[PDB]
Amino acid sequence: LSDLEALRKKIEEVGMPEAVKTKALKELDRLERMQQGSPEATVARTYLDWLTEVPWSKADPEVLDINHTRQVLDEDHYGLKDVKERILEYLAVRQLTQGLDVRNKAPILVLVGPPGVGKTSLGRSIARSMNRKFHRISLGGVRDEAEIRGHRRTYIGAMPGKLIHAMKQVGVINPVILLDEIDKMSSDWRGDPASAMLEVLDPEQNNTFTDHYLDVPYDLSKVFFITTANTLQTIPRPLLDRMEVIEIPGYTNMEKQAIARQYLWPKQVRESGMEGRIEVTDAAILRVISEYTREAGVRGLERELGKIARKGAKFWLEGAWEGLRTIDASDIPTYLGIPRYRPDKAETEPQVGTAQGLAWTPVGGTLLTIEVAAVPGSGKLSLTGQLGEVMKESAQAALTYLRAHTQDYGLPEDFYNKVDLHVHVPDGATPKDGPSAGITMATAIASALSRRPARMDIAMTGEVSLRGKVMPIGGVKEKLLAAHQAGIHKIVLPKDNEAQLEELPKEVLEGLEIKLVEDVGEVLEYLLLPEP
Amino acid sequence: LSDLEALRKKIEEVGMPEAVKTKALKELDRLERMQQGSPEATVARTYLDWLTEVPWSKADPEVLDINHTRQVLDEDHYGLKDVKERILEYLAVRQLTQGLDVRNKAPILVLVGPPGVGKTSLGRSIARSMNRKFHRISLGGVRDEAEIRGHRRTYIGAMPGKLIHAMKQVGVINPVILLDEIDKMSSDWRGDPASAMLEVLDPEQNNTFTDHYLDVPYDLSKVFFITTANTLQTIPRPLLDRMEVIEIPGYTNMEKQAIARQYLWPKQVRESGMEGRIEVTDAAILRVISEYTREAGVRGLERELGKIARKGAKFWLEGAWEGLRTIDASDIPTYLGIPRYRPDKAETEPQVGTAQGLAWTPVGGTLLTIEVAAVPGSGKLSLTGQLGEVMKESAQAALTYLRAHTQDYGLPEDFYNKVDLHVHVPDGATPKDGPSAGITMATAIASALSRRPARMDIAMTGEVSLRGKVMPIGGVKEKLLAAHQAGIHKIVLPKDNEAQLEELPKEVLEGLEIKLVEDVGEVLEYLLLPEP
Ligand SMILES: Nc1ncnc2c1ncn2[C@@H]1O[C@H](COP(=O)(O)OP(=O)(O)O)[C@@H](O)[C@H]1O
Repeated sequence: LSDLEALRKKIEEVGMPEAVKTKALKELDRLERMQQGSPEATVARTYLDWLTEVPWSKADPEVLDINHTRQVLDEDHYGLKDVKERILEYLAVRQLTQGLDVRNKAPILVLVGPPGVGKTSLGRSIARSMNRKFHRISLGGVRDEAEIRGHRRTYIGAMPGKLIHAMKQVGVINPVILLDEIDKMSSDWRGDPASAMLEVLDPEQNNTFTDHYLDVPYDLSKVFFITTANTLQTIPRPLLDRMEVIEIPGYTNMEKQAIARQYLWPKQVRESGMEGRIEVTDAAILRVISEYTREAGVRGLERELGKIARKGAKFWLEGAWEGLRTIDASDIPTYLGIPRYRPDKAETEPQVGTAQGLAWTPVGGTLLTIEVAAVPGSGKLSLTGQLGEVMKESAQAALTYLRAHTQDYGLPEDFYNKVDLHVHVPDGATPKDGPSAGITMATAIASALSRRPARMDIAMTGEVSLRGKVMPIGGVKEKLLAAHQAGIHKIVLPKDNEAQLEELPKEVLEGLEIKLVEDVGEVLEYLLLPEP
Repeated sequence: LSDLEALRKKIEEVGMPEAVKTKALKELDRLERMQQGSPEATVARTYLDWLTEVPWSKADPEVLDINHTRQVLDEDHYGLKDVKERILEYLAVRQLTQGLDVRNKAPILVLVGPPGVGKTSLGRSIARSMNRKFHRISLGGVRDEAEIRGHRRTYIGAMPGKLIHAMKQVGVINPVILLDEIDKMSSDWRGDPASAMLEVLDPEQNNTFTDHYLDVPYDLSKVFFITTANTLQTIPRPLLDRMEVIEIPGYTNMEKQAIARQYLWPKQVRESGMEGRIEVTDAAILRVISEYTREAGVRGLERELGKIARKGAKFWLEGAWEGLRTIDASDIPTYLGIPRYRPDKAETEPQVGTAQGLAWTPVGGTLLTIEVAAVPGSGKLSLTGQLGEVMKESAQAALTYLRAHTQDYGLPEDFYNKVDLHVHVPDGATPKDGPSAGITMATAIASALSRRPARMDIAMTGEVSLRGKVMPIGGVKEKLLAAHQAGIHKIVLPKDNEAQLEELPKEVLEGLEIKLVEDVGEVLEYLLLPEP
C-alpha cells in the first residue's frame, strides 16, 4: 500500500534523535503489513503522524528581561494585581536557574480557585512573554493512565495519548502545556494516576518517561509544565508536593469590569462576528454581576456577554437603527432576559432570630441564612442542615457564652431548661475547614433568645470564645471576595487579621466596610438594632 | 528480532541463580511470534524487564566503620547527640553481626517523629555512612494488600509492587530503602497490608520474600531497611514486633538557628541561583523561625528560606546593587509576608479562664489551649471537644481538689451545686492519652471558678490525684520540646520527674526554666497570682 511509502518518506526526511529514530523505525516496521484489513495499525499510523510533526532542535527562548516579561504578563486577563507577583517570582527564579541553564528543579506554578477565572488566558500571556507555543490538554476527561500513555500495538484499543497530542501541533520542542481539572482523577486502572503525574512533573524524569505505548526515552526536560487546581482538598497528596500554590479566587466588580473592557467583551464580539455595532458600559456589567451572576469567575460573565453580543449581532442583521447598541441597566431585559436573583439579597424581610454569615465554597461564596427556632420547651438541641461536628461544638460554645450573661441581653431567668433549639443551616456541610460561621449562628441564637430585630447585609466569618474572644482565621481574602460579589458591603472580622490586610487588593477594601470586633459582645451589640 | 536478542543478552550477562534461569528459559519460548501475534509477547517482554534489569549479584562496597559514621552525622547534620547515639548503637550491633552468623533477630529501625524533623536527611546520612544508595519510597496513601506485592503474571497491563521497581532503580543488591509514613496504612481491601509489610520488614522471612508478580522468592536479607512513621499509636501490632523506636521530636529554637546557618541557608541560596552576594543576620533567621514557622523541624523553614532566596533573586537580578546585601529583622516582611505568629507568648496578657496545656500531636508538638466556663446552674460537668472520658475524670478530680481546698482559693465552701462546667477542648482528640494535661485542667477550672486570670505564658503537663499529688508522665522531653516550639520558656513539671532533668541534653534546656512541683497547690500558686 502507498501508506507505507508515504510514512517512510515522512520519516526519512525529518531530523530525528537516535533513540526516537529507532522508535520510528520500529513503528515503520509495524506498518509493513496491511492497514485496511486490520484497523489496529491505523491508530499506530495516527500516533506516528503525531510523532512526525513533533518539533526537534527548534525552540523559542524566553525574553531574558524579567521586567519585559512582567510587562507582557500585565495582559494576562488582568490577573488580580496580587497574584501576578508570584508568577513573575517563579519567572525571575527561571532567570538565575540551577546550573545556569533552562531547568525547573523546583515547583513550577499552579492556579487554585473557582474554574470560572481566566486560567487559560494567563497561560497564553505567559507563552506570549516567553515566545513559546501555548497549548492545553484537559486532564479532567482523563480518569486512567491511558490518555497520557498508550496501549502498545499488540491488541485492539490503542488510541493516541494526549501528551503527543500536545506534542503534535506545536512548533517548539519545549511548549507550555496546561492541565486543567487536576483534582478529579480516581483509581480505575493501573493504580493511582497521580504517580505518572509526579513522574512527568519531575524536571529530570520527564526526559526518562517511557509510556505504556513507548519503549524509548523522549525529550521533555526543557518542556515547561503548568496545571490548574479547583479544590485543594481533593488533589492527591503526591500532587500537593513540588507545587507552589498561588491563590487565585474570583474577581470583584471593578476587576470584572476591567476584564470586560479589555479582554472579555472585545473577544466575545470577535466570537459573535462583526464589530463596531455594540457597546457595554460599566453600569451594565455592575448590574449584571449584582443581579444575574453571583458566582466567582468570568466564564458565567463570558456566556452572558456572549448572549448579549449575539443578540446585538442579530439586531444589526435585522436592521441598523442605531450605530452601536448600549446597555444602561434599563434595556437589559431585551438584551439578557428576566432577572433571576434578587439585588441586595439581605433585603428579604429581616426576621427576629436569624443572622447572615460568609461561607466561601471553592466554587463560589454563599450567604448562610441560619435560622434558630427558640421555642419555649425544657432544653433541646436540633441541629439540621448536615452540619459538621465542629459546627456543633461552636454552637454549644455560643450557648455557654450566652449563658455567661444572664441579664445583660435582656434574657429570661434561664433557657437551658426553658428553650429548645432547632438550628437550620442552608448548607451545614461547609467546605471551609473548621468553624467558618460560628459567630454567625452565635448571633442567630442570641437574636432568637433576645427576640429583637437583627441587622442585615453584614456577613461574617470566624469563631467564638467561651470568655468572649475571636481568633484570627485564614483565607480571609476569599471570603472578602465572596462578600463583595454577594452584595455584602459590611464585614465583621477579628482584630488579629488586620495585619494581614496590607496584602489585599485595593478594590476589595474600597467596596467593603470592615468593622473589627474583639469580643462576641461587640458583634452582638452592633447587629441588633437595640442593644438588649 | 532485535528486542529478543537484547532480552537474551540481558538474561546472559546478568547472573541469576539457575532456579531463575529455568524461568528465563521457560519464558524464552513465549517469544516465538511477533508482538501482535499474541499479547503474551508484550507481557513476556515486561516480565523480562522486571527480571533481568533488576540487579543480581551486584553489591556496593559496604563500609564497616563506626566513628566515621559519627563524623558523617556531624558532617551533614548540626547534631542530635541523642538520636545519633542510638543510631550508633544499632549500627554497632549490625557491625558485630551480619557475617556468616545467622543471628538476625534484631529489630528494624523506626524513626518516630513529626514531619520534617531530620529523618530522610538522617536516612541519607546513614546511607552515605556505609556507602549505600538511598531510595525513598513513600507508602503513604496505600490501602491495597496487593500494592506492596505484584499481581497475576498472566496478562499484560499490571505492574509489580513498589519494592520490585524501587530496587530495579538501584544497580546493587543492598541499597538503603527508607520506608515512609507507615502509620497511615489502612485496610480498604482484603485484609490489612500490615502483614504484606511484615513479610518484607523482618529478616527471617524476607530473605525468601515472595510477591505475586515474580515467580521467584527474592533475597532481601542484605538490604538495609529504615522506616519513617509520624505516629506510633496507629502502627500495626503485627508490624510493631521487631521494631526499635528511635524517637526524633522537634528541634529547638537555637538549634533551628544553628541548622539554618550551617546547612539550610547555604542550601537554599545555591538552590535559587545565588552564590554569595546575600548576607542574612542571625536576628533575621530567628525572626523567620519564630514568626513564620510552627511546624517541628525545617520543612517550613525550607519554604521560608526558599522565599527569601527568590526575593533575593528579584533584588539582585535587576542589577548588582551591592556586593553582599544584609537582611536584618526590619526588612524581613519586605521579603516575606506579614508575621503570622507572635514573637513571644509573654504578650498574651493572661486571660481570666484559660490554661495552656502541652501534648505531642503526631503531626508535631502543639499547645492545648483548654478553656472552660462557669455558669451559675445546679452542678454538672460537660466535656466538649470529643475527647475521651479520662479528661472528664481529670476535670472531676480537679473539682474534688478544689472542694477539699476551698479555703485556699476564696470560693464559697459549696459550689458543686451551683456551677455547671463546660470543658471545651480545642482539638478532636489527644494522642498522649490519660490525664496528660491534668494540672492544665486543674488550672483552667481553678481560674474559671475563682475568676482569677491565669498566666498564658507557662506551658505545663502532669496528672493529678483525687487527693492532689502530681504523678510522673512519660515523654517529658516531648512536652518540653512542644512547649519550646510555642515560644514558651517557662514550664511547670511534676517533681516526681526530677529524675527526668538529667537524661535530657543541654541542647534542650537552653531557655526553658522548669519550675518543678509535687502538689497541685504549688502549680496553682505559680499561675493564679493575680486577684482583681
Ligand atoms: N540537622 C538537620 N536538621 C533538620 N533538617 C535537616 C538537617 N540536615 C538536613 N536537613 C534537611 O531537612 C530536610 C527534611 O528531611 P527529613 O526531615 O529528614 O525528612 P522529612 O521531611 O520526610 O521528615 C532534608 O531535605 C534535609 O535537607
